[PDB]
Amino acid sequence: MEINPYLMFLNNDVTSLISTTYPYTGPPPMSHGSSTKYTLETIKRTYDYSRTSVEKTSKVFNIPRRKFCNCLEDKDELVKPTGNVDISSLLGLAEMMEKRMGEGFFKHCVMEAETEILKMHFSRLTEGRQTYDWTSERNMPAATALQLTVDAIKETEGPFKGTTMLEYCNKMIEMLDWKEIKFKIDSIKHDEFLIRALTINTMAKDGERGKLQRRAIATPGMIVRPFSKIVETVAQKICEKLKESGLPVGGNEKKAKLKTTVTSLNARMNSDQFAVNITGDNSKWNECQQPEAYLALLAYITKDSSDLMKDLCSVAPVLFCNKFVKLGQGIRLSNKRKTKEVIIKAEKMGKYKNLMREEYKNLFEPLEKYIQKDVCFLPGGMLMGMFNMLSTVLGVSTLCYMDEELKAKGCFWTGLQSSDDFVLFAVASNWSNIHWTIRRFNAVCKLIGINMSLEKSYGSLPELFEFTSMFFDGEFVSNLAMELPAFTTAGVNEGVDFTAAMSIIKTNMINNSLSPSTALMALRICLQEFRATYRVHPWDSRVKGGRMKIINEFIKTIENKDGLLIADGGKLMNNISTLHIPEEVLKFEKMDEQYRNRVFNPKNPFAVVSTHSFR
Amino acid sequence: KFPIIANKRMLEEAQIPKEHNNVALWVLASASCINYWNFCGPCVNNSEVIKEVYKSRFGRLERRKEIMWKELRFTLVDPERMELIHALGGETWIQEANTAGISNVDQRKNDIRAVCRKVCLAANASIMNAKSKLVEYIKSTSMRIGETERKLEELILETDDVSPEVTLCKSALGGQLGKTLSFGPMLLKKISGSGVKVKDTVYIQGVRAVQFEYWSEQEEFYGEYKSATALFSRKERSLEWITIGGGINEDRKRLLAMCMIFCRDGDYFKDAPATITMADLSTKLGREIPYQYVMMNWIQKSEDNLEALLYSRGIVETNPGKMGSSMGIDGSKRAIKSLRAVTIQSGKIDMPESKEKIHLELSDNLEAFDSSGRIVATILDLPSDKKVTFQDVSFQHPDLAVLRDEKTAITKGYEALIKRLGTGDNDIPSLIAKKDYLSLYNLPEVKLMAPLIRPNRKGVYSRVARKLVSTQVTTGHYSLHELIKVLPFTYFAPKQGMFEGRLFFSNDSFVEPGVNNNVFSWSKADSSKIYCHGIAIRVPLVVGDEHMDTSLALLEGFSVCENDPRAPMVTRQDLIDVGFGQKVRLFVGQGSVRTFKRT
Amino acid sequence: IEMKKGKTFLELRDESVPLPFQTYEQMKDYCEKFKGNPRELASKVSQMQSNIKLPIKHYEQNKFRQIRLPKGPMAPYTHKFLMEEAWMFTKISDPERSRAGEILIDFFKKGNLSAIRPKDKPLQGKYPIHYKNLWNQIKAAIADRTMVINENDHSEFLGGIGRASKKIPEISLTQDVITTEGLKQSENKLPEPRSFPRWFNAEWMWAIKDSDLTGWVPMAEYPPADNELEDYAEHLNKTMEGVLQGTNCAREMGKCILTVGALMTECRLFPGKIKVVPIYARSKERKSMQEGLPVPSEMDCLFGICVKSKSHLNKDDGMYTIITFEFSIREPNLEKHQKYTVFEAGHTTVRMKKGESVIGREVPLYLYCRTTALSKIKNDWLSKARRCFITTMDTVETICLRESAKAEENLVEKTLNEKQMWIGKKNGELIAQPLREALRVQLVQQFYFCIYNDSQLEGFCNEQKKILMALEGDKKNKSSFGFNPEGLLEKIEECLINNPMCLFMAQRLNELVIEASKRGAKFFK
Repeated sequence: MEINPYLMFLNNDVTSLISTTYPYTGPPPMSHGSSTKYTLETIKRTYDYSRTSVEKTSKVFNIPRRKFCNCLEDKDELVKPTGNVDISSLLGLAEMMEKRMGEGFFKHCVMEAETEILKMHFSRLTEGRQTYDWTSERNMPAATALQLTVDAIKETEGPFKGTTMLEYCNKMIEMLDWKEIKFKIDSIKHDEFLIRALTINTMAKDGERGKLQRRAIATPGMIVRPFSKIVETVAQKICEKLKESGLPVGGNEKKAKLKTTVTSLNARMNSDQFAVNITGDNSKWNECQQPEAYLALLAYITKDSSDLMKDLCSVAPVLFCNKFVKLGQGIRLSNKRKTKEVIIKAEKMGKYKNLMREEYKNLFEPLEKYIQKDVCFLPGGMLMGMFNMLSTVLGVSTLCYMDEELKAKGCFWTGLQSSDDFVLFAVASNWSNIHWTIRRFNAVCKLIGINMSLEKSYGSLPELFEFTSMFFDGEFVSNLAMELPAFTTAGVNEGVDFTAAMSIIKTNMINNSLSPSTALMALRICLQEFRATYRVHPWDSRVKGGRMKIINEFIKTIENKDGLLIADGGKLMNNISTLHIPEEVLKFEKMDEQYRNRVFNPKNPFAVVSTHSFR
Repeated sequence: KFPIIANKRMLEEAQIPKEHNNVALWVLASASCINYWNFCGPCVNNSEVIKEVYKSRFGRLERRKEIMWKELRFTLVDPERMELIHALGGETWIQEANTAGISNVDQRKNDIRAVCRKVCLAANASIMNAKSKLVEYIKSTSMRIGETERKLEELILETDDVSPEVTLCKSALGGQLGKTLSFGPMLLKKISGSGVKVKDTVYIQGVRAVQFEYWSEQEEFYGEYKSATALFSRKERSLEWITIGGGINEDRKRLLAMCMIFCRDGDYFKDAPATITMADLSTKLGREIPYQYVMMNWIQKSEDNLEALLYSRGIVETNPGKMGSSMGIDGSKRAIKSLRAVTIQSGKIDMPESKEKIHLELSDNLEAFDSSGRIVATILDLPSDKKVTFQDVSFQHPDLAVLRDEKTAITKGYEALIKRLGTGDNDIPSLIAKKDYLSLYNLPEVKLMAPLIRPNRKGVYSRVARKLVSTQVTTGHYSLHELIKVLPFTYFAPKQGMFEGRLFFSNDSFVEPGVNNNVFSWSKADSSKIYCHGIAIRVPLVVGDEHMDTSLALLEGFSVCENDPRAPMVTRQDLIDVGFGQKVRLFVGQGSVRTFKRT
Repeated sequence: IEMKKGKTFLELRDESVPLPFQTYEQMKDYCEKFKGNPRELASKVSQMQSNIKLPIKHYEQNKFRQIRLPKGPMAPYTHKFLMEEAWMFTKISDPERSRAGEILIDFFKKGNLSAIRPKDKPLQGKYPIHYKNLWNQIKAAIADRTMVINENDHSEFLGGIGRASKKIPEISLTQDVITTEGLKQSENKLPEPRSFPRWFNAEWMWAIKDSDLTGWVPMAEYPPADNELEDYAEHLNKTMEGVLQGTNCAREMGKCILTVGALMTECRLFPGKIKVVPIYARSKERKSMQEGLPVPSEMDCLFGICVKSKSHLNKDDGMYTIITFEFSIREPNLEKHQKYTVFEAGHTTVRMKKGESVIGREVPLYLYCRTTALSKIKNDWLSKARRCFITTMDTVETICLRESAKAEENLVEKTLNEKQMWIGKKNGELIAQPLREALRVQLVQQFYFCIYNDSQLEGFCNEQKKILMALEGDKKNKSSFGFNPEGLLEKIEECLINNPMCLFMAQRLNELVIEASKRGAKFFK
């Protein structure tokens, strides 16, 4: 006998079993790193996707500045990626989108974003994935680097008493002009501090479903954080009104968008037209988005609004037009037998170029011009996982295009676009005009850097496609975005994690990523993960751990074993219909009054605020 | 070690000693300190404050507690609830839980249709007494329908809900019909035309032959499936044209296949598939089946058969101006290629109504006939027998229900064993006080339960059970619970062999002494009760100590003793080579260890 | 109110701007007054469309081709432990001694380990002397009731064979030193490609069988129920657990769980020390030898021992090393077992039924020694194996609701017992089994995903989706069209090297498209 766990694909569908093809969600044990070779390859491919050769020496650094925007050359072999943007077409597409949605559309959205920003407290910045300190020169949570920055301001030129986003931003601006700056002790001059502020660091973390292509996810510093948040807030207020924008949210709403799109399509065309779908996946979505075009576009948006927003929205873009990238750890030398090994940093690789291998040399000399100390002056591209909302706006602009050249032939298109993945729906009346329409779309996309892959985009008749792991079909829309918790990496308290995991399971059920039996199994697994993390077990179990010892003696004094907490030799009582309800609220009336009042004693040395927290 | 921080005065004011039992607990502190704080510490009364502050969560809990859970059903798409939409309704399934509204009519319709199906199926056990047994079942079946205790002889008529079973059972009552038809689960109706029956043959494997019937004239009909509608015309054993107005993929495939079978269009009515030749059984256990229902059943088995049937219908390339109204092999609305003589559209086809009532005539196979044949219903167009719990019902005539399963048999056996006690002579307590256990191995009830025992290895079960019984009687230490538990096995003769630790009935269930189980359970503080699949039963007697002595109900030739970890763990097999004055631990259940000593 | 401006900021803003504009004001004025001239834009897009040659194929005139797997020696075994060739001593479980440190000592007391004395010359191996002396040191440590190993000569060597050397400061470097030592950039090696494994199918088959012992993987309890939904869920969970717990894949999952759970504690409380850890598992029920029904039997099992080197998990991306000494009663073959040094350690006994008693037949015994590394992330990935069940459960319920929804009624038991699923080919003909029996194949597939996970497998799994979608389109007669198939085949061939899971899946995918060609028209032969 032989085995082939794919023959079940013959007499069955694919929308029901495709999920079995991918491993289960969780932390990738690959440990995808950001070494110097990978970073240098990234910078090289960035400069190349720019199809130009123009430059202009700067005045603040005495360094060339490849100006790859509106200067396309080298048209040959243009099916491969390009990054040179055209401002005329860009603004034209933006105007088309405005015309469709309405006149006071951008104005209304930017006004809403503004008013939203005004009442915001800078403290929000503490909510972030990770950052890069400009003083310790490392990666840390947001709160730490924020405290460092504020206390440095205190130590150098008195405290910052603004307590608001606008005062914070103006303080950052002012700091750009200080000649000397202090921090716990040492200080630095103007140029060094400027550089540090415009630095970026390559992070290895890439956790999600689909594809972990974020080997070198870029993490900026702290100076630019608030402006990035402002621009993203505006772009978000805009992306909500767009029908073909599945980025801001997913699941139920995403299916609503899917089915609305398909039904409107079917109801739009006539009996002679027949449509088709295509599943596309943009390649190099980070090495072809330039902040210069974003700057021009934000200008076009705020062109008619309060000058406050005009100046504010024009900050983060220029901060990204000039971005030094920290080259990773430098190469190493070694003798023939490898018994001895020297280690050198990045700043010194230009000092030993005669030793490095050819492949490593030819990949380093053309960039030696742009190196400053240990970093590389990347003037464009967009490496961070930032501006996803704004990039989505540009994609939606690409899809809302229509002219008379198509109308004359009786053809058109529409579709839906996430950050870097899309689905196209072409319409025509011939098995040839479809090709013409597709090529037209690819051309208009290449005009503004948004490219498309050829080895990862396929297509067929309207019934079948895919989008953000949601394999749509005539029915039986299948999702694959099943999330789950992880305690070991994020340990907080023995009274919060469980409620968070229950809420997560509830959400996953809403999004159709989980079904009743699957949800119950997932719950009984997450409970056990919780126990094993915090080293707690029931009373029935014959464990002998420290925490159990005392529980192994002070237990006979109680009868309401059901009312006990999981954190205290308890048993589970929540179920499908009791997820929104924390276990505490569900056992309150059942806990023996003694234990109850012994738990809810605000006169203790330390979601229902329990006496189970780990400050 | 002490990651958790704490306060200082708050600690001393509570008098929390470190290393209470070698646990430091701590400014810093451990996590176990919280356990020590919640198990022995100050007592407050702040419940009201907690409830008031967290009012939203406890109000959500209250609302939740204010629910009346209802049934659920698997199906598809053709504020207070937003808090629960995750658990209220998905996409393939849904639960009809309600809050305050009540109206029991459609559930009553489901109940009546289910019981009608049940009875009409039960009548399919003979060849001659069909109508008689049917009507007698009807007259012997009453129900507490809704709130009124009505009979099942007037509801079938007073009700107005077309169905194969309603019609098949009401025709025998000379009841009015509505000119509706039922070819399987599908619902049909005539529009125009008429014809006469004609016979033809069909081969199986290429050698044999079987006769079927059809119509030779033109006639238009209105098919209909769940979330689908259609119109079509049959002519000379073949389907001329057809149109559909209900847009769903699976409902359109199944509806089209059913209408094709109804028109007998296709070559599979000339020859047969190679799968049918595997059986060639167009017959029931002892009855005959037409070719149409055999073909249908062959469809229900797998969708590959459905696709093959649809391929039998010609497939062609769609022409311009028709894509909007074409079809695909999988029910796709439009496609470059479609099937011959098809037309898709939107909007359900309005169904006509016939205001002419009639009465039919039942046949040996209960098939009803109004006129010119034109079968309206039958048992062949029913689903397979599906057991479903019926409540608010009374069914007295034989064939009402088998009501015989090993579980129920065991329940009744244990009920009889319990009643035998009877607090009197020639019963369990009298034989106990007399120390006459041999008679226990001869009572009648145990002989009635004997058939429920695993036959292959009943001797060893009997040996062990007699050991336990005698050892508990002679000494006078016993427990009525464990006795009654093992008695049903003390009937056959004993033999030598290997025992494992469980006593198996014949339905693969089991019982084990010294432990609890779904089939048999009991506990102290409720010793007057004995659970049987959760069904609490009562003891005709009262006891406070007759059960308290279980030192001999766990093992055969041993007795429990005080716990001692020094004693070595053993299994049930090595027990044979143990001696006296030699303590031994042993598992008595799931993670339950106890010490034993011989005798 | 306004964003008070500095100076350097303004200079930057005026510097970084598009090409034709040299001041923020000119660009701003050009934007704020941009007007629409759709004709020039249409001409531009047409010009771009001309200088692009976007091909669009239909998979019908230009079909796919079979994938070319690498060539060379066969891919060897990779998982840390042994699955099919394993062996285990057993003993009764005591709840008062339920810990690794105690279980190992008890196993040693009855004296079956001390009797394991590997002879000097191995069957196939590299560093026999080090492994042998280290085994002697392990027995010595266990006898002394301390799991530590004092001498650091063998463990040090076998952990350092990968890389160990001096380091010269960059500041003390000159040109004469370089010329003297011949320093160069350390050449980077690549994994050699390997062939298709001819031992994977056997492992899969063995894994699907049902184990004599049962209850390997622990699970939590079941909360109460309040309606039909939760009751149905509980029923389904109980059915699946009862079917799966009894397989061998469950045995391996339970072993990974309980052993990695011990390594993660040794790497946390005794870093920088060399400890000894057992490779054990715990059972809770078996099948009677006289009856095919389950019977309670709580028991412990010992597959081997694993030593630990110094592990801090804060340097070298938290890589540490271990060394495994496992027991087996199946002699090795040179191809599948390449990373293993093997010996023959006396004999042992096998126990089997004989009428109403148990008997024992002596057999030889082998000891498989191997070295390997681990990390903090891999520990977090193996300990969380239970999730396999979840995945498998999801597939069951996709089939058990879709169907239940097509007919609009509970068909769980019916489909589980009737719905036939293709599993493989025997004698050039398909084989089918019920769903209740194919869950096993699903579970082993998910497990193998959890074991051989690495970047290669991610690339393969992310690419195969397109082939599967193309096949689905073929089934339902849709003119699937693409842009560059050969490019996709190359993307799939570049991620196929020295990973038996990826090579096995590639081979099986080729066979799948071949078998479907009898009903599809988009693939070569």
